[PDB]
Formats: sequence, structure tokens, C-alpha cells
Amino acid sequence: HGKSVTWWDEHLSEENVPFVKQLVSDENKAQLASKLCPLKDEPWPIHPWEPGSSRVGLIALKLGMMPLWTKDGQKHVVTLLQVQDCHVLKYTPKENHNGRMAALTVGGKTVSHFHKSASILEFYQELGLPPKQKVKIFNVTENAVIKPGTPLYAAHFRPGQYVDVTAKTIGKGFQGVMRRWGFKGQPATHGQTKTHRRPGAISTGDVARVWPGTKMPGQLGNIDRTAFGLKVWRINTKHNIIYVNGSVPGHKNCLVKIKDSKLPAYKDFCKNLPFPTYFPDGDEEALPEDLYDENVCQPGAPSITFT
Amino acid sequence: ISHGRVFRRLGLGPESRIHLLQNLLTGLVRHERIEASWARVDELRGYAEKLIDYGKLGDTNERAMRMADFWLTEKDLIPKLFQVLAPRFQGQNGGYTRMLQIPNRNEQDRAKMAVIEYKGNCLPPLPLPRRDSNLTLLNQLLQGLRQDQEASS
Amino acid sequence: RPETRFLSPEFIPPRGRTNPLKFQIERKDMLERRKILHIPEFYVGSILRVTTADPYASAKTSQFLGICIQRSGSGLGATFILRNTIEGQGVEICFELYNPRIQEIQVVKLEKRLDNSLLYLRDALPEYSTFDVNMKPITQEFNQEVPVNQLKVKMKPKPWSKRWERPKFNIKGIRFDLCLTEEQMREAQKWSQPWLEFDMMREYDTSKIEAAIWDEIEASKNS
Amino acid sequence: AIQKMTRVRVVDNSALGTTPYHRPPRCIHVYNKTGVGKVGDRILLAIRGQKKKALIVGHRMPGPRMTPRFDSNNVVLLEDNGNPVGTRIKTPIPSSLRQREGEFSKVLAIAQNFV
Amino acid sequence: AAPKNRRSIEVNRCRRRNPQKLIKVKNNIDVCPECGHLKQKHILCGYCYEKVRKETAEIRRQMGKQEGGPFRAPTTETVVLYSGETPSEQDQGKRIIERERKRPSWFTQN
RNA sequence: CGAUGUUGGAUCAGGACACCCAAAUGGUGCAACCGCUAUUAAAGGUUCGUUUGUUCAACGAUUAAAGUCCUACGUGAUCUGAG
Ligand SMILES: [Mg+2]
Ligand SMILES: [Mg+2]
Ligand SMILES: [Mg+2]
Ligand SMILES: [Mg+2]
Ligand SMILES: [Mg+2]
Ligand SMILES: [Mg+2]
Ligand SMILES: [Mg+2]
Ligand SMILES: [Mg+2]
Ligand SMILES: [Mg+2]
Ligand SMILES: [Mg+2]
Ligand SMILES: [Mg+2]
Ligand SMILES: [Mg+2]
Ligand SMILES: [Mg+2]
Ligand SMILES: [Mg+2]
Ligand SMILES: [Mg+2]
Ligand SMILES: [Mg+2]
Ligand SMILES: [Mg+2]
Ligand SMILES: [Mg+2]
Ligand SMILES: [Mg+2]
Ligand SMILES: [Mg+2]
Ligand SMILES: [Mg+2]
Ligand SMILES: [Zn+2]
Repeated sequence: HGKSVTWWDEHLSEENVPFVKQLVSDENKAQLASKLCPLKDEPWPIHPWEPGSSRVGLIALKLGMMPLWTKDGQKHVVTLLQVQDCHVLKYTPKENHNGRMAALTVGGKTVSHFHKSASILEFYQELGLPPKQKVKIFNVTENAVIKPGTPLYAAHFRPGQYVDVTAKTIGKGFQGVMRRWGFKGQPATHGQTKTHRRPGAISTGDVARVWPGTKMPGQLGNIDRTAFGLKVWRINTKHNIIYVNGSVPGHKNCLVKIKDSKLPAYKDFCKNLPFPTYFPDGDEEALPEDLYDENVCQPGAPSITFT
Repeated sequence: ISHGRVFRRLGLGPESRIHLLQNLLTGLVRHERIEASWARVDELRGYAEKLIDYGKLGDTNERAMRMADFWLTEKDLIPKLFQVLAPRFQGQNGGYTRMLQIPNRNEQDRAKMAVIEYKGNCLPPLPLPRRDSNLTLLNQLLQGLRQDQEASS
Repeated sequence: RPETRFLSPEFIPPRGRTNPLKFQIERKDMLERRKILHIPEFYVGSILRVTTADPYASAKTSQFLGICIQRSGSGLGATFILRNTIEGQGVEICFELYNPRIQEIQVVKLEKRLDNSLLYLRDALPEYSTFDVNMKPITQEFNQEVPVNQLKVKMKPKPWSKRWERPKFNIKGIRFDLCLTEEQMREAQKWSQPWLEFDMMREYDTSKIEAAIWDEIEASKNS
Repeated sequence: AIQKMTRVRVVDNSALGTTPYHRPPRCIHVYNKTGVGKVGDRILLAIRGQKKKALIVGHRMPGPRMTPRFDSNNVVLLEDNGNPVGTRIKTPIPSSLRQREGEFSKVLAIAQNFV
Repeated sequence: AAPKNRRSIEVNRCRRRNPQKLIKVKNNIDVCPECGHLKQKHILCGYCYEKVRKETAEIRRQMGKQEGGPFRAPTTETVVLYSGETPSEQDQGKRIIERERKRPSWFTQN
């Protein structure tokens, strides 16, 4: 039984392809609109905040980098993380996951149905949401659990806060030792023959082998890295965008896993933040379009002068 | 590390790549359909589209005239470019060229070949890959689903 | 006589694959900043006086006047370089257009030059960079269409900061005949790249982008 | 940026900085943990065949925005206790040097022009 | 560097019979609906393309014989017509190539 | 001795502690600052230049310090050939 390869457009006609496309688009729109009211159908009970509580995170998109100015005159550079479509997919109990914290699975931006596997498509069909690109697991406390299918917004974080940003860094492929490890090269022109960038000696004569920790040319860049303690300066609620201080690992337009800072200096700033998550349908009062920090020079400013 | 590179290296350098591209473009403009290596034709497709755009830009435009003069090595094709190709591409926007992969060459190199062709020319049509008819089983099921959608709408 | 339309160079997004939403938001922020700070029309070669909040000066503000060497950057990070010779010491300051510390930008002489970047003024004679710190502003009327100053500049002896004779700079504002020789020009022409002018795939067409930019600008002004 | 073996120009009116010599004043040592010197960094000079201390006033490397970029590597000569040997500085000096007035009081007192 | 010892046939077989070195089977092969010959799904049929290329070669030979010079590029549109056919009201004002062969089934009148 | 290719330098260093710095202490003929000794600790560091092929050595400017050694006086199928 020599079965041949197939795809979704192989057997469709010139008139059914637009029909299938629009049918899937309408289904995705309806599914996304069904979840816009997570607090009125059957939300899970909300627990009070505790000193040792941990919150869920988001999966945003690294848009770009923008300058920003502080009221004291300094200039920082911020990265734009846009929460396109962030949802809670599944929940895993603490004893069944780690024995210390529960696991909440969070999915990022939407992708096409026609290029996902049967198991993934079935899982998203049972869940009731269109497939996501990036899926991550967050370790939260049992009092911060959220019902799967709940959307998440950039208002989950607030201006003035420290966050941890995890992403796959820009992959530079098989790089030489000089760029991978910062090794100094051999001199350029004083007689050296074909050794201007070689690592040189790699071990010792007596050992008669090279140690497992030897720095040698290889892959560089396409690995997961986390930046710790990035300050949040600004929140654009209309477009769901976070202005995080400094640089962010990964290329632009990549999926970025963002969560609260785990450094000991910023352990208990979860008190003033919305503990379970941000529910736009609960307060019954729209947030401002832009929420700024106490030191950000807003675009509409009196053109600060020193006294 | 070649992130964000749009032009592939061909020939003996950038000038050699430009000369190869202009030879291919002259052949394409003259014959209305040529075949070559897949990479060279893929590179040439964009230049062909931009040349048709420059021809649509006008005969009296000095910039377009100089660009055509440079790119068309045979000088008898510039009147053809400005009086045949551009008149028949007026309502269109970017669908000027058609590129299709053909079987590899017969000789030992076995290169991957493509054929590029200005649309609406005076040549036998290529064996274009046609989609299935609505009379197929799956297409008929989709048609019935569409009919019920329209009825419920 | 009709009226011509001038868009600031910083409003044009770069060629990269950045999402247009970032450009939209950056334009919104920079238009909001322009609502407060009146950023006038100026090109490379225009003479500008910039007032910046200086916390350590005798007065709380400091004024710097100079000719604009170059304008570079996209969106909120746009910068322009002002050059002036102060008591025989050439000084260059790279101002940021949308920095809140700037109080006022004043065009004291709106003019164009033969080049889009007057970086060769470092190697030029000091008389071409010396400007009166207290010159009165020269008003201009619209029907002058910002006249181009066809000024050819003498140069100091070689070497210069860069190889301005090379074709990669495409400079028309230097009197090369009095500083170089025909042999030197013949050697310099070996670096020419004639195919770049007719590549026609390296060109960046931004007609629709500029139309959308100005539509947003008009919407902001009406709002 | 001023580092070792860099020729500089003395700005203040001093006998060492004015009397002609067959060797330009070169930088002997920069007093940072790095070998590079920026505006306001004490460095060592070999003027007229003797060792002297100087302060970097302006350099030709671009720095942060709204910072003056001069056409020469300007230095003002200093003493062992940190006081200038000259009486007046004619060339413009960056206004950021006034931030650290605690240790450059006598140096900024003789400065006349700030940019 | 020179090999220290002769590599045995067992190691040689383990190296050059690995699935990485073996030829992979192609699962994108189908029959062309027109002529029944084999073709790949993403590649034009060899038989049909040979037919079209040959017919184009004959047409180009005729239209090059019609022109007495190498630089005589027509400045008007071009139409190919076969035996037993006459130019229509829309084909007037163009250049015409006449072929003695009958019109092929695949060549649409348009 | 049917070949274990050499000093010094470049690149990369693994290790020991008989610790130069950084850390915790005991005694001082330890008033304080500088110091002199001894105990414990080897995760991390231990500069740039003139002359000399130089390892060393003298000298200039600094540093928290510019440690002693082993590794075929580490490392020439990675490099130099100044001796
Ligand atoms: Mg890559
Ligand atoms: Mg090097
Ligand atoms: Mg040699
Ligand atoms: Mg070499
Ligand atoms: Mg050799
Ligand atoms: Mg061993
Ligand atoms: Mg090649
Ligand atoms: Mg230079
Ligand atoms: Mg002497
Ligand atoms: Mg022997
Ligand atoms: Mg032997
Ligand atoms: Mg070591
Ligand atoms: Mg011990
Ligand atoms: Mg100690
Ligand atoms: Mg050690
Ligand atoms: Mg020995
Ligand atoms: Mg040895
Ligand atoms: Mg060896
Ligand atoms: Mg050796
Ligand atoms: Mg060798
Ligand atoms: Mg010798
Ligand atoms: Zn066929």
C-alpha cells in the first residue's frame, strides 16, 4: 500500500479554496469572540494574594525597539512586546506536575489549521480555540490558577514592575571559535601561515585527551535564553503592548515568553498587581489607552526644563 | 550569517550577476518565454516585473528610457518593450510573468530548471497544473456545504 | 504656481521587515511630541539654532547655532548634526529631534546644498564651518522653493577624514580640480559601480507608505 | 578617545604647552581601569621630555547624544594635587564637565567658554 | 594524517549502508492525466513540455525565417495560425505566422 | 638513534598550594594609619611599555595584586624561527 503524500490544497477546486479559507476564518473569528467574556460563564474561584504566590505569564511578540526619555533627562531604549492572542490552554495539578507548584499552559499567536498535526488539532478542537504557534508552561501557585480558555492581555502587567523575558536567541549557525567564545586570534601578518583564527592549543600533552568542557567551534545562537529584571515603563492597552526596558533575546517578530521577575529583589511586588489576572469585563470601566510610569516623559509634555 | 539577504550570489561577482541577469532579461523580452536554471530564473522574475513596470511608466520618460537602454542589450527590443509588452499590461498590477519548474536537464549536471514567460504571448500554452473539477467527490461535498451555508444565510 | 509637499525624513520607515504597528505607534508618539514642540522645515546645509535645557549652565538653557551636516534615523530616534567653529575649534553636536530637553529649534537660514550629507566640512577650510553665533534669522518666502546653494568648497591638504573622491560618496560640492590630479581621479574611478544605478531592485518605493503617513498626519492635525 | 601613545593638544596657556618642542605631547598612561580615556579623565603626558598630568577636555570620538565633538584631542595640564598650571582656557569646554564640580572646581574656574 | 590501521569490512558496511547514505524513495510521483506518462506533482510533465517546446521551436523557426535580419524585432503583436484558418477581426493589424500543420488539440484558439 | 623535532614568544590553558589579591581570625616589642609573623580557604583574578632572541634582569607608569611551581623545562599533524 504505497500511499502518496497529500496537502489541503491538493484536491480542492478553484472555487472551493476561497470557500474553505473563509469558512475557517469565520470559525476562528467566532471561536476567538466566544472567549472575550471569561468572567461571566463559569470563572474559577479567585483567591486572595499571598506572600509566596506566583503569577501566570504571557506570550507576546517582539515588535521592535524605541527610544524613551525619563523626567530626569536620561534616555533609555525599550522593546515592544505585543500580546497578539494569548490564551490559557490546559491546567496541570501541582502534585501531578512538580509537587511544589501547579503548571499553567499558555498559547501565543494563532496559526493555520492546515499545517498542524492531528493530535494538536484535536486538542485545540476539544479546547475550543484556534491553534497557537508557541506553547509554554508557567509554574504558578495553587491560588493563582486560571480556567483554561481564558484570554490574557498586556494589562496583566503594570507600569513600574520587573519582568523576566525568555526567548530563543538569534541563531548564527556554525560559528568559529573567535566569534563563539571571544578567543583572541593569531597575529595578522608577522609570518603566520593559515592560523589567523584557529583556537590554538586545545589540551595538554600529558592528559593525552581533550576535556569535555573544551571550547570549540559549533552552533551559536539558536538556544533559549532569559533576561532577568527588565523594567516595564509603559502599557498600551489598545494594542496590548508592553514597553520593557533594555534588550530582549531573539529576533524581531518572534514569540517571547514573559513573566514576573524571579530575582529576590523583586519577590513581593505581586501585591499591588492584579493577582489572578486582568479581567477587562470585571471592572466595568475601561483602562486608559496608555498607562505610563511615574518617571516616563510622556509624548504630551511641557518640554521639561531644569530649575 | 546571511540574515535579511534578498539577492543570491551568481557569476563572478555583482557585476557578473547583473550582466547574466540582463542577458536573461534580453532573451526573455525577445522570445516571450525562456528556460534556464531555477535560481537564475527566480532572480530574473523580479527584474522582469520591474522592467514591465518601467515600460508602463512611459516612452517619453528619460529615466525609464535609460533603464531600458541599459537592461535590453539588443537595442531593437526597446521599441518592442514600449509598444508591445506595456500596452498589453495595463489593467494588471503585478501578474506579468509566469514561472514554472520543469524537469531537470538531460545531461549529467542534472540542474534544477525553470521556465519563465510573459503572460498573454503568441506561443503554445504550457501544461499548466489545473485544479480538480467541482464534480469530484470532495469538491461536491464542499459545494453542498456551501449551498447549505448560503441557504442558512 | 502650485504648492509642494514636504515630509520629514524621519517619518519614512526603513527597508527592514519590522511590523507596521511599531511604526504606527512611533508616528503617533512623535506627532504628539510635535504638537508641543514646533519642529520646522530644514534640510542638510540649513543653519539652525537649538535651545536645550542645561542643568549646569548659568542660565537654565543653552543655545547652539550651526550648519546641519546630516540627518539620520527613523521615527522617534531621529538625529541631526550641527557643526560650528567656535574660536578656531570646530564643534559638532548630534541633537535628537524628539528629546524633551530641547526648548526650541529655529531655522536662521533655510537652504539646500549640492549634497545630502555635508560630512566633508570637517576636511574643508575653516571658513566654511565658521558661522556667527548671533546672526539674525533670515526670513524666506514660499516662492523661493528653498533655493539650493551651489557653493563649491575648498579643501585642506590630504589626507582627509574619508576618501571623498571615491564614487561611493557621489559628492558635487568640492572643488576637486584644485586639490587632486587627473591621475588621482583615474585611480579613484576604479571603485565605481555603474550597475548600481540600473539595478532597479535596490530601489525603495514608498509612495503608498508616504500617502498613508500623511493621511495619519492630517488625521492627527484635524483631531 | 585618548589612549597610550596618542598625541594631544594643550589648550590652557602654559609654558610647557606653548614653548615649541621637536616631539608632540603624547599620552603616557590613562588612569582608568581601561586604557581608553574620555572627557574628564586624568591622563599622563610626556611634554618637553618630562612627565606631567593632564585632564581630557575634548576628543574626536563621538559620544552620547547632545555631547560636543571637537576637532582635536584637547587636554588641560594639571598638577599633582589636581590644580591647573595655566591661567585661562580659550577653547570651548563641554558643559558636562560642570556636573563633577567637586574635584574640577579650579579647572572650571579658569574655563571661559562652555559648549 | 595517515590512517593507523586498515578499516574492516564490518565498519565499512556499517558506514556506507546507513539510512543517511541510502537513496530515499519519492512519494510525489503521479501519472499525467493527458498523456498517461509519469510526472512529479510540483513539476510540469516531461512529455507535454517536450511537445510544447518543440512546437514553440517550430513557430520560432518560422517567425525567424519571416525576418531577414537579426535585429528585426516586430513592434506589433503576433499571431500564429495553422492551415485552414484565417485571421479574425481582432487579429488584424498584427503580424501573422502561417503553419502547414493542423492546429494541435492542446493549442487553444483564444 | 628502521627519528620521542629544540629555547623563547603567540593562542588556549588543565592542575597543586608551599596564598600575591580578594575573605575569616590568633600573637605582636599591635595606641591609630602603615607594618611583622601564623592559622583556615584554590570558585575568580594576577597590567601596559623601552633595551635584550631572550627565560631572567634593569628602568617608566599603574594596579587589589602584578604568586611559586607541575603539565614531554604544557601546547610547532595550531602559528613564528629572533637564538
Ligand atoms: Mg541564522
Ligand atoms: Mg587580531
Ligand atoms: Mg614562514
Ligand atoms: Mg596568511
Ligand atoms: Mg609555508
Ligand atoms: Mg589517557
Ligand atoms: Mg558559483
Ligand atoms: Mg579616520
Ligand atoms: Mg630626555
Ligand atoms: Mg633517539
Ligand atoms: Mg617505527
Ligand atoms: Mg588556568
Ligand atoms: Mg593552606
Ligand atoms: Mg589578604
Ligand atoms: Mg588560580
Ligand atoms: Mg626539566
Ligand atoms: Mg616545551
Ligand atoms: Mg603537538
Ligand atoms: Mg616551541
Ligand atoms: Mg606547520
Ligand atoms: Mg636564524
Ligand atoms: Zn503529460
